[PDB]
Amino acid sequence: LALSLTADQMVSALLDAEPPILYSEYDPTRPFSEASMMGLLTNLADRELVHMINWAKRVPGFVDLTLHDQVHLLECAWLEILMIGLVWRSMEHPGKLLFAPNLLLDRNMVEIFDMLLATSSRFRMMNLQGEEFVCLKSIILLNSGVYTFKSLEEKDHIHRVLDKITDTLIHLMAKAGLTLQQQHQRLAQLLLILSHIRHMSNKGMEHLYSMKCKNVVPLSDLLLEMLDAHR
Amino acid sequence: NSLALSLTADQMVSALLDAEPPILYSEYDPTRPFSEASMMGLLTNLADRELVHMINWAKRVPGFVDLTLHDQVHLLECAWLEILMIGLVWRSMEHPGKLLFAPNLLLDRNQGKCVEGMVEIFDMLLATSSRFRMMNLQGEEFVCLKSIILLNSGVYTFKDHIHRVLDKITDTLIHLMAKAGLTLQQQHQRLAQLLLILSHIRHMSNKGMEHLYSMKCKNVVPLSDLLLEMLDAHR
Amino acid sequence: KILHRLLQE
Amino acid sequence: HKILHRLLQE
Ligand SMILES: COc1ccc(-c2coc3cc(O)cc(O)c3c2=O)cc1
Ligand SMILES: COc1ccc(-c2coc3cc(O)cc(O)c3c2=O)cc1
Repeated sequence: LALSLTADQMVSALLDAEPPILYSEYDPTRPFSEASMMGLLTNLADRELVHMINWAKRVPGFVDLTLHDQVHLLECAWLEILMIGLVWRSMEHPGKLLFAPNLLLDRNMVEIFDMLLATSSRFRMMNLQGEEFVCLKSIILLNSGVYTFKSLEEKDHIHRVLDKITDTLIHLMAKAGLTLQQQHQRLAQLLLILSHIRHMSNKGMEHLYSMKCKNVVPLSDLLLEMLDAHR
Repeated sequence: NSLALSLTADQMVSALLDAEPPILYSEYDPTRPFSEASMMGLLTNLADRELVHMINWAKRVPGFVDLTLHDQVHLLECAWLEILMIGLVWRSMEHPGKLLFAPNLLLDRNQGKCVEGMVEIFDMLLATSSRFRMMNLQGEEFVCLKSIILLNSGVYTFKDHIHRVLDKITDTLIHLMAKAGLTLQQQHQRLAQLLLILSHIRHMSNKGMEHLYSMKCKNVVPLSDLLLEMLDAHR
Repeated sequence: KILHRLLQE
Repeated sequence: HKILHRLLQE
């Protein structure tokens, strides 16, 4: 069913499936330590995960996969998806990360923040479009665990869907009036960012793991299980 | 103002083909390595020698020497293991199920078991190699991707220059696929497939870097100071 | 596995 | 005084 969508139907499906922006429990009148502040991020990420799981079901082609493969894709991609959502909604807040509408933070854990800030700056100087963003996010879901799985039929369906979304990105860029050279260049610029997002995710998963070991920042049962998937 | 941007596509391809480093050999012992120490001994010796060639390859990538020495250092520090890995995957392409670390060092996943964590990186490497084989990746395409890794992987931990050169290399990749007769749709689909693999190569480098730092703390093998400094840059 | 069953319903 | 610094200067 996914393979027969047109470009504009793909974008609509993806736009319609967008999850909500949740609030944090941040209270400016309450003092926070680095501990409890990090607890605000992990508490928020846990609640976003529930919405991400139900958003993933609405990504064209996702539920055509075995439950085992859906599990694997989300385990591999969850933090990348949280991060790209973060940098998207931080775009118009230069120098800050809008984790929630009530939680807008500056660099003032530090290294990851600077990377997220650099990525959102990159999105801003590219004038990343909302239609392009939902395409990238779906690409990460389908792409990030595909080479870590006949589970060979499954991989092939994923490749066809990913090609479909490439077609969709190009269609968007042609509609925006880009020359063909510009379409290819922007397509490459957008996909190279996914390498930086994968990098940020790996780094954060390592800091998440040590946070678990220190046992000072609370981590939900779902977050620990996602974390264990990365060993 | 960079000479890289004034190159034609065929000139960019020729600069990159001619910059290619050689395929180095491992030490010529006829024991299939089957311990952590012998495996890690041969691989870190190999990486150390490849790193010296990589450094002189990078200076021949058009646009690289137009950067300051500090930006050159940062890009190489960020990218070196990705670059080692995509080279490995490329020369392993014609050897399904095997990893050609060197013409006289062909390993399979069964040997990845002897080092803690390497069977997972071995499995990933093999899967990337197989994907490259199934796409019929060409050598001209391979050199463009390796240069993309060099300029891209540290670019956002910094600007316009690197991005213009990255655009130049995209032009060159498309040029190669049009010269090979691909339709417009096949061109942009293929460009996307290749670049998405760079996400996996980054993932493998991040995982390998962890296990390399782990092995460094286990003091299993003396690491060269050069290899130590390249690893420490990620810590 | 929490993720497995959240995906199921 | 990184070695990479030296080697990049040849
Ligand atoms: C300690 O390192 C870390 C580990 C995890 C995070 C992290 C926690 O919740 C998030 C929620 C989002 O919506 C978007 C995000 O990007 C994050 C994070 O990045 C942030 C820093
Ligand atoms: C213990 O962790 C690790 C992780 C990676 C390596 C390793 C070292 O030398 C290499 C040389 C290559 O040409 C290609 C490569 O891919 C590697 C590695 O991957 C060695 C030990």
